[PDB]
Amino acid sequence: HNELIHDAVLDYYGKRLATCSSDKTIKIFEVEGETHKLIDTLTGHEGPVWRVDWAHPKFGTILASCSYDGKVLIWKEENGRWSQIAVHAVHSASVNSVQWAPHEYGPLLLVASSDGKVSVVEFKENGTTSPIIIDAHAIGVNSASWAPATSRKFVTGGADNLVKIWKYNSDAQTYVLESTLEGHSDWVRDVAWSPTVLLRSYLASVSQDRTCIIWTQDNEQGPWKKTLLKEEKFPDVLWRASWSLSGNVLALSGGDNKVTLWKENLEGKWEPAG
Amino acid sequence: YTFAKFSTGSMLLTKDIVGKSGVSIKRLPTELQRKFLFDDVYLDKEIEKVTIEARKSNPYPQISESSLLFKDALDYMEKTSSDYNLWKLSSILFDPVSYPYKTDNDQVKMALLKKERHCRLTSWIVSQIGPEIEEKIRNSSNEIEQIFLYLLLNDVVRASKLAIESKNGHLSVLISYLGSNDPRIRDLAELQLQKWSTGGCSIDKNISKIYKLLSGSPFEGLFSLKELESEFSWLCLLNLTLCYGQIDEYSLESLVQSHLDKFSLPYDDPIGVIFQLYAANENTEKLYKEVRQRTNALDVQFCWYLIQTLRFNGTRVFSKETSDEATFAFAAQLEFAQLHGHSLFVSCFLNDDKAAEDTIKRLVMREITLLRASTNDHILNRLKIPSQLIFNAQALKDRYEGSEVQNLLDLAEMAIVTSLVQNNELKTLREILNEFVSINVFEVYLKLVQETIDSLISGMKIFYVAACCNVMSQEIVSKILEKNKAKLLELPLQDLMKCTYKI
Repeated sequence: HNELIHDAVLDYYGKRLATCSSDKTIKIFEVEGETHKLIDTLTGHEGPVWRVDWAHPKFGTILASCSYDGKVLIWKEENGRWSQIAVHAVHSASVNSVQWAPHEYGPLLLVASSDGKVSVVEFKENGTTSPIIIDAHAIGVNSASWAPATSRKFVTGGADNLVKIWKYNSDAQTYVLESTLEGHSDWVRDVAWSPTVLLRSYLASVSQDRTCIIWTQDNEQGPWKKTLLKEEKFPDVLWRASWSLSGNVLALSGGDNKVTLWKENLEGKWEPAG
Repeated sequence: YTFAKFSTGSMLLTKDIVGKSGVSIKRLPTELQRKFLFDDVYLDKEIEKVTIEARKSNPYPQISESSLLFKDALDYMEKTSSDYNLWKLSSILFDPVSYPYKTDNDQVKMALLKKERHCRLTSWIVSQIGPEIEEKIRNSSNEIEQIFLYLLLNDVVRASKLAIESKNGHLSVLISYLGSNDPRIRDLAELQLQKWSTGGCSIDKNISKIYKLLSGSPFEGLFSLKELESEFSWLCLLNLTLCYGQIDEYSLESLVQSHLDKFSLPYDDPIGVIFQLYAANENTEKLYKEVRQRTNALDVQFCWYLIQTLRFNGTRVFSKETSDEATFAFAAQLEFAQLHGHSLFVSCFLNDDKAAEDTIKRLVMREITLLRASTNDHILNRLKIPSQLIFNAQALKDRYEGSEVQNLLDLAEMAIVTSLVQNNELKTLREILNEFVSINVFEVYLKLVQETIDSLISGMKIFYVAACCNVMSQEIVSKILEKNKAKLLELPLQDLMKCTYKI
C-alpha cells in the first residue's frame, strides 16, 4: 500500500533512494536496477511528508525532510540506524520545499513554507541550528530552488504568482531581494535554477495556470527574458520542473501522467525530446 | 499529481504506483544512436590516437594532438549502410591524402595530391550512381543515349566502344577526349553547338548532350543539361561537372561550388551537406552554422568528430565556441548513455579551461566508482586526471560509505572522531608534521610519550561522543599510572562516578 508518494530523492552516488508519502512515513531504499530493497521506514511527522532531500555526503548521511506539520525534520543515518538529529519549525504553516545549498556554502538548508517565509538554516559547530529567515511571498510560498555560482542566490515561486531571485549580502546578513519576475496567473508551483555553468543562466518556472515560463538571463547585467515554453496551455495543471546537470534538458511533470522533456535549439526556443 | 526531477546520474524519477518504491528508475532515452560507442575497444583505440597535455591555466587534461580521421571509424561500420557512405565520402574529401613517391618540387606534389583526391571522389560517385544508370541503360532503346549514359558512369572507353559498334565513328573519336581538359576541344565543341543553335535544322538530342560534355560546362551553358535535373540523381549531374567540367583551371572545392551554385540540393540530404561544407571552404563554419539551424542530417557525434578532425589537421577553421558547443553536446549525449569514460574523453576537447575543469571534476567525483574497474578504465584515469581530483573524489566516496590517506594528502577532527592502532596514530602524526587542531596534536604528542600542558590540552579538547569519552578514560588511566603524587593531586583540582571514585 503506497497510493500517493509526494516526493523522492536520490543521493549523490544514487545507491540510496528516499521516498516520502502522505502517511507521514519516509521510506529509505537500497536501489539496484529492478530491485529496490526496503531498508527503513521513518515515522516522525504529523502530516503528509511533502518533500525529502539528501545533503552532500561531505556532511555524512543527512536528509532534511519537510512535512505538513509545519516542521522541518533533519535526519541522519548513524551506524546503520536512523535518528532525527535536529528540527526547525519557525514557520507557522505547512512547509513545502526543502533543498540544500551547493556544498561550498557550508551545510545550508533552504526551507519554504506557506506563512510566506523561507529560511536558510546553518548548522554550527555544536551542530545546532542558526536560523536567519526572510519573508518571501504574500499568500504563501510553494517552492524555492538554490543556484550554483562561483554572490549566492536562490529562486522562490509564490502563491501571488511571483518568481523571486534573492542574493546574500554581508551588509544585511539576511538575503536581500534583488529581482522579482511576473508571468503567471495562478500559484507558481515549482521553480528551478539550472546547474549549467554556460554562457547564460536558465530558469524554468512551472505554474498552476498550465504554463512554463523560461527566464534566460544574458549575463550578470541585462535582466531576464520571458519565454513561454510553448504557447498553449498543457492539458492539466503542471507541478514539477527539473533541469538536467549534463545537457540543460528540462523535465516537466504535468498532472497529465506523462513527464515531458524540452531542449533548447539554435533558435533559442525550446523543442520536445523523448 | 505527478513529480519528477533529474538525477545526479542524469536520469529521471517519476511517480509510478506499479513498482515497489512508488517511483521509476528511468534510463533516459539517449539520442546517441551509433552502436560502436557502447563498445569500450573503440574508445581505447581512440585514446591511442591522442596526445593529452595539461592546461596553461590549470592542471586539467585537454587535447594537444589528434590523429583522428573519418577513415578510422569505417572499420566499425557496415560498408553497406548509408552512414558508412557519409563517413567514407567525408574521408575522401577531408582526410589528408599521402603521396608516397618523391616529387621534384612541392607544387607538383600539390597538383598530384589534387589529382589523386579527384580520382577517388569520382570513382566513389560512380560507385553510388552505378545501379541508377545501369538501370537506365537497361531500358534505353537508342544506342547514342546508351553512349551518353556510359559517359554518365565515367566510362569513356565503353562509350567509345559502343560508338564504334553503332557506326558512330566520328563521335567515337570525339569521346576519347573526355577527361583531358584540352581547351581547344572545349571551345571547338562550344562553337559547333552555337552553329547548330543558330539555324542547324536538326541535331540528334544525345549527340548534342555529348558535345555539351566536351564543352566543359554542361549546365553552365547555352545547350544546357540543366533540364536533366529532373531525370537524374543530383549526385550524377555533379559527377558530370566533376569529371568533365574544367578540372585543371579550378580547385576541387571551387569546382564543386560551381556545380552547387547551379542546383539546390535537398535540405535533408547529408551527403549533400558534406559536399556543401567541402565546397564552402572560405566560410565552412558559416555554412555549418546555417546547416545546423536548417537540418538534423548531421548528428551530434558526427558534427563533433568533423569539427575536431578539421581543427587538428589544419584542414579548416572553427570558433573555440563552436568547437566547444559541439563538444559539450556530444559529451552530454554520452553521459546520458552512461558512457562516462567516453564522455570524459570528449570533455577533454574543450577549449574553455574553466568549463573543462568544472565538467571533468563534477563527473569524476560523481562517478569515480565505475571509472576504476579495468585497464581500459585505467588508461582513462590515466588521461591526465589530476592526482588531486582522483583521490579527493575517492575521499568523498569513503566518508559517504562510512579516505584517510586521501585527507592526509573540522573534517580532520571528524576523521579522528571516526578513528577512535598505535602505528596508525604515529603515521597520522607524521603526516600532520609533514603538513605543518593544535589541541589534538598536543594530545597525540602526549600519547606518544609537560604532563600539565597535556592535561590542559585534553581539557580544552573536552570543552570542544563515545570516542571522546574513551579518550577521557584513557587519559584518566594514564594519570592514575603516573600518580603511582602531590603534583598529580594539584593538577586534578559514569564520568561523575569516576570523578567521585578518584576523590
